[PDB]
Amino acid sequence: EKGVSDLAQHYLLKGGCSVLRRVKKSDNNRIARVTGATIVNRVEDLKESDVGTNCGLFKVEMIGDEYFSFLDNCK
Amino acid sequence: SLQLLNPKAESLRRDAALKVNVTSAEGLQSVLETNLGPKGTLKMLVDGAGNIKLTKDGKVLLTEMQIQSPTAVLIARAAAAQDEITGDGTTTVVCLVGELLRQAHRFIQEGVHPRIITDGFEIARKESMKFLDEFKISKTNLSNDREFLLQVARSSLLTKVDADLTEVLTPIVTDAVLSVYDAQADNLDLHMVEIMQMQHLSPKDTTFIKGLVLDHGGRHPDMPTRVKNAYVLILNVSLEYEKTEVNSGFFYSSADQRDKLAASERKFVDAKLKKIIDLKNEVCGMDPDKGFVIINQKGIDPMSLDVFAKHNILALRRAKRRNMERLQLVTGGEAQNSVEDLSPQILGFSGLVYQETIGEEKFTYVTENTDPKSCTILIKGSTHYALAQTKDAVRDGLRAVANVLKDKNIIPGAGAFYIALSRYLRSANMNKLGAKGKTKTGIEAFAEALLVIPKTLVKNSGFDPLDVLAMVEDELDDAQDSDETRYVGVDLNIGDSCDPTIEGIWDSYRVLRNAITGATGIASNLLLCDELLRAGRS
Amino acid sequence: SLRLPQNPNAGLFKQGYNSYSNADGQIIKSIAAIRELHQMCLTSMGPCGRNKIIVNHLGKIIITNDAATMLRELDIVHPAVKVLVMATEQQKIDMGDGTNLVMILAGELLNVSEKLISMGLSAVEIIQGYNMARKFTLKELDEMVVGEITDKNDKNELLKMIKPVISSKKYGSEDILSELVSEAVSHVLPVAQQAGEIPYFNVDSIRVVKIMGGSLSNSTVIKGMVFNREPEGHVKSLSEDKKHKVAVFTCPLDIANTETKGTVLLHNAQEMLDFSKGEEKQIDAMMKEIADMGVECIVAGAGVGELALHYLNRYGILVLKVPSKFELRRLCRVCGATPLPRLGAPTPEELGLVETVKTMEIGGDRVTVFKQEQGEISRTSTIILRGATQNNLDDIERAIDDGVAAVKGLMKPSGGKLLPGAGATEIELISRITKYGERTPGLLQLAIKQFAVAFEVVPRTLAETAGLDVNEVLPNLYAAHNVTEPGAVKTDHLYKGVDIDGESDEGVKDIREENIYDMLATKKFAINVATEAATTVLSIDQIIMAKK
Repeated sequence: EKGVSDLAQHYLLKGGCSVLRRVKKSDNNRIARVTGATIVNRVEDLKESDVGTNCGLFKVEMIGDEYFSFLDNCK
Repeated sequence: SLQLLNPKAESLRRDAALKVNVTSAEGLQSVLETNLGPKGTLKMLVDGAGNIKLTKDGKVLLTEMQIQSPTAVLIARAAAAQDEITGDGTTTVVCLVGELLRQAHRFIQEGVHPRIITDGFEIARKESMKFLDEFKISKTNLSNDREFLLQVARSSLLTKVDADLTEVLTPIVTDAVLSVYDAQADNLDLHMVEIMQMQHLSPKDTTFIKGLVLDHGGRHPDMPTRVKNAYVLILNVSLEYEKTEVNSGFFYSSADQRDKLAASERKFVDAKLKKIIDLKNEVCGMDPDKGFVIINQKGIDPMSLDVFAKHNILALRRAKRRNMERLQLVTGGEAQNSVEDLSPQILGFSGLVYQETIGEEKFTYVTENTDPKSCTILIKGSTHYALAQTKDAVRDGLRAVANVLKDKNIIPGAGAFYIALSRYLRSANMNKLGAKGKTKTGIEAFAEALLVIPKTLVKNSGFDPLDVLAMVEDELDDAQDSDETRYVGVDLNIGDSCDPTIEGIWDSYRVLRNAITGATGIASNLLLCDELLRAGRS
Repeated sequence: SLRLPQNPNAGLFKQGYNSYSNADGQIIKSIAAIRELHQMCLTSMGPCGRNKIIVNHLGKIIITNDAATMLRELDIVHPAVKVLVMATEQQKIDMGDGTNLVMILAGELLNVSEKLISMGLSAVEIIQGYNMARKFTLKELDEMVVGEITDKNDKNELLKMIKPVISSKKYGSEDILSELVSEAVSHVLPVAQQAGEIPYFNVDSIRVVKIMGGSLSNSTVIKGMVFNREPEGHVKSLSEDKKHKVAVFTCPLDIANTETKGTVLLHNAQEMLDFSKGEEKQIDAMMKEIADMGVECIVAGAGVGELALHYLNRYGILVLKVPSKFELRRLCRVCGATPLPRLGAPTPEELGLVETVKTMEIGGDRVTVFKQEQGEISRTSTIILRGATQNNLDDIERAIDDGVAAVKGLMKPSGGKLLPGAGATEIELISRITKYGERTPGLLQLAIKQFAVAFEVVPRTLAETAGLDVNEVLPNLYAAHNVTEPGAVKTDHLYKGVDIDGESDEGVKDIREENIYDMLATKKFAINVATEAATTVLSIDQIIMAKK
């Protein structure tokens, strides 16, 4: 939800994680509904039960104004 | 009845509002009427701050100059959005919206309702899409024809500049999009091509470079300027004064501890420098002939620049964020954030690395790569506005060529698409179309407005637009019965027609499809607006 | 009937926006607007050119005849004039020579274009006329070149390059100004002949120090840099010779302080008693290693504390303050030293060599003498410039920079490539382009023939500023070019040029004896920038301004 340091992205890239820009609170509620994920603030309390799954496709298309990231549902 | 609602208000409706959309769009089209075409006029913009903007792009004219009329604001936002996605069509949409309002305004005075006029626009526009499938020509990318990319790139170049700068920039744009095409077929326009403004020599001396160029150079004199074989190490970590976390600080008991605690500042700096030295110990083979360079995204503490000078390591600081993403495409290595894990695999490769110092600024040039995945275009100009004129000319040519490789089809230019729709819509039977009765008039107003653009091209050449199109319609009459399919264009040099396929004039597919769809929605909403008022709390 | 419609539907743009197009004589007004500032630079051309006074908003007065410098302080309104203003600034930066030529040539191309537009020539055909004529112009410049500089440094050869360039800027005495600049050039040259190394030169190496008082004849050349400084502890003539060992520190001399919350911590009175004597032993231990290396002078880049200056006076070590950066950067190039941030003992290989350091009164203040001697040659020499008025000191500083920039033209190309001076370069191109205009059929010959007419301004300007009639002198000069070339070779008529005052009637025989020549690398970019400056104005059909 907030900003991310350039140091944390390296250890996440080594394990396969993907980093994104800070996200507004309004979009966090819609993402949790699509993938069934649960918002987890505490990193130590993160469990496999709150991880979102059943995501159809993740792609990025080029448009001159801005980038666009797509998250597809497995329906 | 508005004077009773508000003490002071201004409003215009019906015939008062009908003259708002027709007349305001007429004055805006007249400004861009002389702009359209390769022979069109050249305009310069000078603001109160002293800046100079010299370009033929209609988007710069709309953004720099404010518009008080609200009618043109809808057109300006539509013409600007057309250049955003398709890189072309700014002056085209303005000529379509402004003319279609006037062509339909003659029947509005006759008593025809605006709704049945706008309903005929959609019926006539959907036929342009069905005709677009048979009008477009398929092109196979498996042939890798270079001549095809040359003629398409010259379409936008001859419009903005003359043949002097066109012959120079034609191979530059073609060589830039050549590396864009890959087996993955994904075309990324922003990372593959950039525009870097630098004032050197003359604008006609612009040349193409096969590797990334940076605005920074070595600060220390002993840093080698020319390095034969350099291994580019990507470092996103900065060695410099940090935020220090609220500045807690040091407390020394004796004067010997004062200088003893001062060495702790170099402890964290030298901690990351030992990892670079250990990485250099692997590449130490053939050290005099080869070299090792460092490119940092953020500024580097000058205290640590003397360490890289003794090892003959070129350091670059305060680099752009987008340039960090292209170091993997140019050199071929990978990005490294933490210096704890280092490997020779992530190191890049370059065959030539040199720096050219001009004035106070120093630039770093990289070229001669084994398999470079990206390139650059170095823009040179004599004056500040000359850098912007080339910037708008090359960038508008990027989207024109890039859209060709996206699809398999290409649209011929030189007004061949607008003339073909005139004979198609006028000769089409109305029984097949969904428009009947008075809605037949709305289709004729759309077909006549499309013939102004090929006439607008002739107005800049001095020839009579009416007489030059007389031979165009006479050629298409005998071409249908002669069993010959040929597209007829407009040649402004000799004042006669031509063939866009033979002459090499081609237009992008996404430009004309989004222009007609965009211009139709703008002109339809203006004809359906019978009242214009101004109210608000200020 | 009482009031006009006042341009209806003009509310599309703000009231401050104005539209000006080539129609309605505005393209003629744009050309006429050039002639306002064109005649200003015409009287400033040549060795007889007249300097101009320009007062800015801050009150600073710069007296110079250079077209590139004068247009900097002036506030320009007309947009197309800024095209001509910015065209002269590029010529001064790039080649450092031929600034007045770009201003005059680009202005005359628009004057002859007024007759071209009146005859009906379109803006497209006029541009193609200058582009085709300019390509033929650049090819003829390489055919008419005579002589070469050959060796890099020579006593006589440097008088055929810098001297004719500085003759137009503050003419005055010839040999006095030429010897001062030519001496400082020989010091910064690496020489090293027969070694095959790539020559190198810096235009910022030679620095001009402006000192009021005295006379121009009292000026000299100093191998070292000269600053206005007051020694802190003591002044020393350093008559003990054996040269010196000098070190340069970009960091200040003082106890290293923590960048965060530097604070004195004393828990008990035992640590307080040794705190005063503790800081004295730190500087003593650091400065002892420097004094043991034989370092008699230390260059500092920032403020030095008093506790550090005490031990420097004990061993007799001079103290120098070098503020900012560029001032300290050129000091190490003289002695060949490498700065290091630490306060420890410098490396003996990084120490510089300066034989003598003197402090004497020149303009009323104490200046430090870094001057070098015959052996152990140094780079980035400075030229002491003495003058009565500060206004003359400013343009002569730029006049010397014009001679320094002429030295840069001896490096990148294959040679100097001297061209005939006194306006003989632009006059010979008139007869060549005239024959070129006839060889090209069509309507493009109108702009080509008039392109050579614009070159007639150079002989007319030199003749008008010399107090001579341009109607008598100019046609008499074509008599040498009207006889073409005889049946025998070795034709010296190409050296004829325009003379100032004297007996007039052409004169000065062949300019080969006069030794005044021109640079080929300068004329290449002077024609290209001036042509594109006039082409840009003619390529703009409509001009739009804001707020005015």
